[PDB]
Amino acid sequence: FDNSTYRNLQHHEYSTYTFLDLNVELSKFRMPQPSSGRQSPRH
Amino acid sequence: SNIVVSTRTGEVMRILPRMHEDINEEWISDKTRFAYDGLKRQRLTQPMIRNEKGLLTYTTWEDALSRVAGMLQSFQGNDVAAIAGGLVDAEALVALKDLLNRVDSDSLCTEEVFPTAGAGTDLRSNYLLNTTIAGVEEADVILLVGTNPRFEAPLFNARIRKSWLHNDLKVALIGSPVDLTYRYDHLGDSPKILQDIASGNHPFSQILKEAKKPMVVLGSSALQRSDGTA
Repeated sequence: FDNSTYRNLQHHEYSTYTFLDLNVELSKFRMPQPSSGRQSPRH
Repeated sequence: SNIVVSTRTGEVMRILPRMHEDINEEWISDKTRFAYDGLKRQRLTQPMIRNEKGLLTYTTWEDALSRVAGMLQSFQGNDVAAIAGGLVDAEALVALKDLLNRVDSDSLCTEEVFPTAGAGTDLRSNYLLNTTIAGVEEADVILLVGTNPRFEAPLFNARIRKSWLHNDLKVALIGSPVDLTYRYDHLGDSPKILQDIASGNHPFSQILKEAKKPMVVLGSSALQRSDGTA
C-alpha cells in the first residue's frame, strides 16, 4: 500500500475550454428541463 | 390627466401630476409636463383685422366685434359655418352652437371625423371608451384596431402595461407593428383581417370567444382614412 504519493496530477493538463468541453459531453446524459410556460418573463 | 399648475407671481412655473386612481393615478406624459412653456410664445394678445393693404393690424374689441357682427348679419343659413379645434371647451362650444343656431346654421363641425352613419353620435356609447381606463385592469383579452396607444394616450397604454404585468393580460394589435413597451400578438395590418375575425376563420376569434372579459378598442385615428365607417 502507498500513502506518500500525490495522485492529483491531472490538474496540470487542463486547458481553457476543459470545463466547457466536459459540459458539452455531459449534455447528452441530462434529463429534459421543466418549463415555466413562457419564453421569458418579458413575454 | 389631473394636474397641479404651480404658478408664482402670475407666471406659470411648472406642471405636476395629481393622484387620480381612475385616470393616471400618479403620472403624466412628457408632453403634458414639459410643454407649458409654449404658452409663453406666439400668443395672440390683441384683436386684429385686415387693413387696406391686406395685412393684419391691431384694433380694439369694439371694431373687430362690429365687423364680425356686420358680416354675421349679412349672411344666414348655410352660408355661416364653424370649425372647432382640439383644445376647445364645452362652454365655448355651446355658445358658438347657439350663436350659429340663431342665424339658422347647423354647419357646426369638428376636425376629427367620426362615422355619422347608423346611430352616429345619437347614442353616447357609440363613440366612448365604455370600459373606462380603470376597467382595463379587469379585462383578460384586449384587441387594438388601428391605434398606437403609446403616443395617442400614454397613460392608457401605461394602464394596459400595468394590467399586462399584473393580470397576465393578452394583447393583440391590428395595424403597424409599433413598439408598445410590452409584448403583444401582431395579427397583421390589413383591415380585411377584421372581417376574418368577424367571420370566425382567424384563431383570435376563438380567443375572443373563450375570453371571460374581452375588450375591443378601436383608435379614433383609424377612422380618418375615409373608410372608417366600414
